[PDB]
Amino acid sequence: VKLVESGGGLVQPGGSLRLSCATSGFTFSEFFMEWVRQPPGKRLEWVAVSRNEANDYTTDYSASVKGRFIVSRDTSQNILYLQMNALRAEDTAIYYCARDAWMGFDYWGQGTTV
Amino acid sequence: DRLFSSESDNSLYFTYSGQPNTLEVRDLNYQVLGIQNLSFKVRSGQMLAIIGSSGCGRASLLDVITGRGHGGKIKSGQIWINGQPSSPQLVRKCVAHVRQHNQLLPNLTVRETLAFIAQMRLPRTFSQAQRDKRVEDVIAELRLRQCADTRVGNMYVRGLSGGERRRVSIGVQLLWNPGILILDEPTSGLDSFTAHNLVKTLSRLAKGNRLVLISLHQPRSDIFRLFDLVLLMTSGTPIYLGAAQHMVQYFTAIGYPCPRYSNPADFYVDLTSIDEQELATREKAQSLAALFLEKVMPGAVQQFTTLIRRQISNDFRDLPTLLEHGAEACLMSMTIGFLYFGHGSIQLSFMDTAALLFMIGALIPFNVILDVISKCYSERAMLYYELEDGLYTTGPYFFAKILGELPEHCAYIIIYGMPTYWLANLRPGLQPFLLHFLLVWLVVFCCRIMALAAAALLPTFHMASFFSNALYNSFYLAGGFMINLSSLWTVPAWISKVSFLRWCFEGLMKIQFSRRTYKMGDKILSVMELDSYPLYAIYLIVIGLSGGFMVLYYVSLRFIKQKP
Amino acid sequence: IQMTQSPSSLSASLGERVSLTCRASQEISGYLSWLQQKPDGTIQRLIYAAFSLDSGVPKRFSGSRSGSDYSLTISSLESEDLAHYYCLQYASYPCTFGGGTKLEI
Amino acid sequence: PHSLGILHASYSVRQILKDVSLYVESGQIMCILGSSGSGKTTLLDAMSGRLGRAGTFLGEVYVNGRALRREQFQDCFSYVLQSDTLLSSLTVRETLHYTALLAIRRGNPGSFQKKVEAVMAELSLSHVADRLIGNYSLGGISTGERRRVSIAAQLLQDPKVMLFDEPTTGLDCMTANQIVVLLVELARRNRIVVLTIHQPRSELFQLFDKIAILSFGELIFCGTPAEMLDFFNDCGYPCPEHSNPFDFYMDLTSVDTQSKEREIETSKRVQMIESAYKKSAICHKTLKNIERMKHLKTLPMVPFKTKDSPGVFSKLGVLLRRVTRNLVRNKLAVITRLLQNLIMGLFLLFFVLRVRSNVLKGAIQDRVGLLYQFVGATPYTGMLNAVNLFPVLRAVSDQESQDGLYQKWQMMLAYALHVLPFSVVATMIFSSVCYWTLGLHPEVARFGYFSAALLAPHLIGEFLTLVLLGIVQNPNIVNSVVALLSIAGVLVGSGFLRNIQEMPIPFKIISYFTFQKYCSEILVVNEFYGLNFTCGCAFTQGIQFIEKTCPGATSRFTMNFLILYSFIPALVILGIVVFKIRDHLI
Repeated sequence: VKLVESGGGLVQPGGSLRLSCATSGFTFSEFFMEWVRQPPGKRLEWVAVSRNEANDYTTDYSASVKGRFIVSRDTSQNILYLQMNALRAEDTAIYYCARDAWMGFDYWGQGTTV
Repeated sequence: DRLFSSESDNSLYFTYSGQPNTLEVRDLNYQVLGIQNLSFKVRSGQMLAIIGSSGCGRASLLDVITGRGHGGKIKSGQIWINGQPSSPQLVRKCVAHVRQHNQLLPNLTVRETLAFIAQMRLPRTFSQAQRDKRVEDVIAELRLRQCADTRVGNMYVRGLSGGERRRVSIGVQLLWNPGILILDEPTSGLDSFTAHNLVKTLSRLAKGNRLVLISLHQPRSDIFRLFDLVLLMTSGTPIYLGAAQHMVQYFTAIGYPCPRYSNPADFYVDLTSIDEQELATREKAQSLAALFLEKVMPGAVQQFTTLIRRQISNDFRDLPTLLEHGAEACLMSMTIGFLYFGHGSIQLSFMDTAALLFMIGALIPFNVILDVISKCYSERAMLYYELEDGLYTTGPYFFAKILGELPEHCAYIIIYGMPTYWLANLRPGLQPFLLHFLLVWLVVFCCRIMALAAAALLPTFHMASFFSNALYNSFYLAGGFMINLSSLWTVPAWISKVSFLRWCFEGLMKIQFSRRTYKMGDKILSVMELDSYPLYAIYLIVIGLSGGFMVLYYVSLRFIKQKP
Repeated sequence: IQMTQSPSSLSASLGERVSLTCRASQEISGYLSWLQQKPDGTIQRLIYAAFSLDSGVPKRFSGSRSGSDYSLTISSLESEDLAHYYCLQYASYPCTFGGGTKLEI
Repeated sequence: PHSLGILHASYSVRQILKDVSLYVESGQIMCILGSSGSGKTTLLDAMSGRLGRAGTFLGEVYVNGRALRREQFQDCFSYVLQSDTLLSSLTVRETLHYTALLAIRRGNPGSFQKKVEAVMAELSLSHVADRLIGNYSLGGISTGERRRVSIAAQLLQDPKVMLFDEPTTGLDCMTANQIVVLLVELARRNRIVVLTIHQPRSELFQLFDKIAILSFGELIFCGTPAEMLDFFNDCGYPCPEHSNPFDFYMDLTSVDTQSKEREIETSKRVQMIESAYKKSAICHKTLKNIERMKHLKTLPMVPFKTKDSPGVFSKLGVLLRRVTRNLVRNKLAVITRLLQNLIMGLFLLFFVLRVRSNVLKGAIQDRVGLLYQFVGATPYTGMLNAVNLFPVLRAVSDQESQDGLYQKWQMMLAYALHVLPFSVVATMIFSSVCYWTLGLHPEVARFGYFSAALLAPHLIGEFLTLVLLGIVQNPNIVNSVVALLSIAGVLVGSGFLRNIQEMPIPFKIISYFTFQKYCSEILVVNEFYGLNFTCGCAFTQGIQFIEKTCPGATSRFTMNFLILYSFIPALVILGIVVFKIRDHLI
């Protein structure tokens, strides 16, 4: 199991950015997909979750980014995507790509500075 | 929808992987209320809610759907489950039933009983890690992680809430991953918010490629709003079948509009409710029913081990019951000791010692019978439900119950026999004391087996108690201390020949008066019939009686149903 | 559910037995996980369910529970333990994290 | 017209009621809703004046302008229970006549019969006036008919303000609707009806005149359903179409005890609703109407009940006749009462069947066993009969004593008076059947002495079981305690198998307070006096066994008989005290 994050850079407030989370070493259609961020001076905070095929690929967001962030997954390439809108105001963090949350946060990724 | 809890998780952690299950009933006509021309077809992923008169007397509609029923048994239609005709094996292998009354041990936590049910349901091929993963997925699916270590105790105990008890029951009935789920009044006696949460949980379970059937008499507004499929059943005949949100539209189209600020379900139930006036409302419901049709592993040893472990864990954690048992045992022992106190200037006579032995033999069986009857009737319903579910075939359950009662029985015997042999100043020594202890233990065990058989033979608590008291009186009068054991013509002689109290008294007499000559031992043994059987013969007779009572109890468990 | 982890900072040398304290606002029935965020950025879970260990985790890490206070005991500390630790709960939605502890040599 | 006024009602003994203010007038019916921990039952009991002695109750209650004190609540406010404890072996007409005789005292039964007929015609109960109550599942009257009979019995006292404790819970939909319609009609017939419903239906919204909602004792809303909908719409929570506004408003003013945040949210919502209601004009209009009715001096006097305090002997005789008619109309009760001792004697005869004359085999041992069985079985049969027949009468007395009809000690005295002759006849026939068959010293004097010595302990045990049932609610614990006490008595006090002359001092002192010792002494003096024994062998005559068991019993036979006969009034006084403390500790 290997998680690689990509898509970090310098953006303007109110713009748009899309992150990439590469999945390899496990079944992408049988496990969940979590997005966890980390502010430079705060604790970890869960952002969104991408359910598996058993939940019809439904999405869910936290009470702080509900409506501005859009997470999607590619089953053909096993790559997770996260469309971020109205960022650079407070959503600047070290966002990581996790695999499972209900079964313990295991097999974390690398994280990129957005 | 906005007044209830909204901070929940809409994820499904334990879904059903396999072919979609189908349930199709065609022209169901039940007889002894009055189901006539019942037909519906549901598939996996839909939640069918049976509102209205969902019962036909003592058995609901879901009972006759599964094949059960307390009333009549004649059928006039066809039931197709997954493309196969109705049969007990199919309903036991694929269909799951969740009764209204829960069956959970109060002395056990959620995780313990869940692991026990998973071990008794999953085959022997699944390793312990797979069972643990299944238990964890079942816990996370119903959001029972905040109470996995808390006890599930019923009333008079702390335990937990009623909704959590219902969730634990659902998880128990859902551990083996059934294809069709059936619940009878799940929101009965629960809070409004708790009922809404339970309805949401059942809807989420049905959404995961499953079939859930709910039977509710008077559903609330928030409960009816979340219904996927609804079936209006009034006096056995169906009126509407389809979506809950389209019921009002169908009633408006058929010419029955719903008034503003009025529940649709209650209005449609009380509009066609049968009361000269009984026949006027009967044709109204038949007209709506007729028009609706025009528009449309693991093994016996493993099960025995799991059962005995569960029984031991439930018994060793019942503090008040064991405390009161020890208290009454100590009270009886102190009474027996201080009443027949032999230490002092005046010693006991022959009649005094005989009465002391007879009381020691025939005073504890009453409380033993009472306690065993109470313990049996406190779990008869749970045992019947577990037998109907198909966990075990009551083969090793007898041995499991025996080996689970043996520790408590031995503890009670020790507590009752310790402060009684030294306070009464009986024959000193180790061998006679051990013989008396073993005889009392065997007699109390035989009485316990007799009480178990009497409880399993009669379904009524009062009738079983009366039969046990009659047997106790018959064995008490048959003793060799009241009627001299000589004035028995044909019936009392044969009654005493099988009465454990008579053999107990004879053994106690032969042990305490062995070659003893007291002033006013061999003369009283000669004039009575106590010398006709040696000690080992009495022990063998007691063992044979215990074996016969165990065989009778096993036969009653295997043949007679334990209907509550 | 708020996860208060104490202390906020800890400094010790190699060979001593260090223990981190994490308290939950509610009852999680033992559903707690421990993370290890290396200074490079790669995070790796060490102990899940506060009782078991993950694959590839050394046997020096152990988890205990005393009432409502979870403790992560680390004995025979090496120089490769300079990282951040965060305790989290996954028994109630949503899953919250802890304050964190910066363990330095 | 009459008017009920409540101002700042509060019940602490932990603040069950928090500033409760209600106002009802004649011709209107007020319904009160709430959750499990709402406290509507406590408010009803405080309005009726029943639970006001356990804890302090603040606030004033104005009726027709005059404020009633804490002692004028019972004779002005009627209360209908929910258990509905009625005698099965009684008709409606006889029950209503007994209720009218216990409540009203005018003279010849003609006026009482006319009043009963009028009350039955008011509630349409003439079709079941000559039918037994029985059980609804065994072929008797339905639950709705039982509730109607209870309402008629409560209206026999001619009240003006009625209270109902969940009259629709436990019934079906049609029966609940009929009960609601009947209560609305009774309220419209120049009366005040204040009832509470757990969860009403949808069609019961436009039938009531005022709807009240309480949350943990705090008044949430109370007013006209139209003004209720108007206030709920102006507050910012419009009721959706086809939503059963009753359940919607119950959930809107409820507390979700499932999480720590949802509970706080529901609490803040309830507080906001209560604050918006306190600043509304409906509460101001209610307070203005209450203040106007308080200082009006136009309404007539406070309407009390037409009941007058009757004589104690009259109530005793009425209760005696009632329990006698209830026992006679129940065949099973008298059958068991007259056949329990007979079955016991037949079971003993099936084993003994005869007594021989041989010291070696069955001379004294069989007689001692028979006497022990009799002494251990007669109180057992008495306790069985008491547990089988008294609890329903105890429940009826507990339900009828709170209304001021009669007392519980009078009911116990009537029960004793009606159980004396039946038990006497049962013991007499049992002794006539069994004592002559066994052949235990056949003689008329010995027969009468044996009859009395088996009748007195039976009554003693029955009265002890009655006392224990009056002091302990659960009949199973009472049965167990009575059985244990009888076993201990027949084991210690009886000198048959214990030799009291050698038992320790504490047991010897305890045996002096037990009737088993006197019974055993009487039986020994009656049996082993006029017969001899032979072995063809410790003893030879009966005098030796008498002197061995009880030496001075021959000279104290009369004293033991007097003690056994005087033990009954002591138990009667004990039961009287037990009931006089039970009617207060509840």
